[PDB]
Order: sequence, then structure tokens, then C-alpha cells
Amino acid sequence: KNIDGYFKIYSKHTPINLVRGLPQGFSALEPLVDLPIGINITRFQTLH
Amino acid sequence: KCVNFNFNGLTGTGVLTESNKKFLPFQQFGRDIADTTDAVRDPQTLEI
Amino acid sequence: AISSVLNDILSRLDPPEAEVQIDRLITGRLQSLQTYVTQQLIRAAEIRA
Repeated sequence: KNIDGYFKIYSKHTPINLVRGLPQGFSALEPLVDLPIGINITRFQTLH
Repeated sequence: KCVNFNFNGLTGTGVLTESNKKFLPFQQFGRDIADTTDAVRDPQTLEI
Repeated sequence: AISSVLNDILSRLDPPEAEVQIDRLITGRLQSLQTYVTQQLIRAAEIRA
């Protein structure tokens, strides 16, 4: 999410057992790195 | 002792004391239920 | 007003200019404190009864 020129990254990792869809559960997202860049990003793509 | 303090842009007057309160690495400051300065972290060293 | 923090306004604006923002903070807190005291006087009448 972009806040007035700042990028904030949330990261969480938990083991699950899943094939398709999503399991029912609850988890908390912990922030990782705040990026004070200020660029506007209108689009994104998968590089992987 | 009770002194005038400025930490991370937060100002006020009160006694500076250490505690065991655990703060996440990205959190530089915290507030109480009254939306006032409660606990801060020093930028140069690691303390609560 | 601009902000609710007093030390934020004092060290920021000018003495003639800050009196305008501080007056907005005072008059706003005068009615809020007067409302609580008025509410206590009404509630105390029910407790006295």
C-alpha cells in the first residue's frame, strides 16, 4: 500500500494444507520494510 | 527525573523510565488509550 | 484548529498568529468541560432523589 509517497511491506508465513481455494483460519500480518521512495505505480505484473 | 523531552517528533514533559514493554522492530513509538505519548525507543541505542 | 498539541503550535507559529489557533482550542475545550459539569449536575439530582 502506498501512503503519500511511502511503500510499506507486510509479510507473514505459516504452514497450511491446501489444494484449491482457501482454508478457514486467522493470521496477523507483520510489517517488514517501509520504502520512502515516492514513485506512483499504476500497474504490476508477475516476473516469476 | 521529570524533564522536557523530544523523541522521534513526540514532545512533552514527564519522567523517563525503562520498562520491559516489547516493541516490534518497525515501531519507534507507542501511545496510550488517550492518544498521548506513552513509550518511545531511542534512535541511537536499543532501549524501551 | 491546525493541531491539538500545544507544544506543536507554540514552537511552530508566531505569537500573534498562535493566539488565533490557541483560541480555537480553548473555546472548544470550554464548552466540552462545561457540558460534563452540566451533565453531572443533572445526574446528581437523580442520585439525590
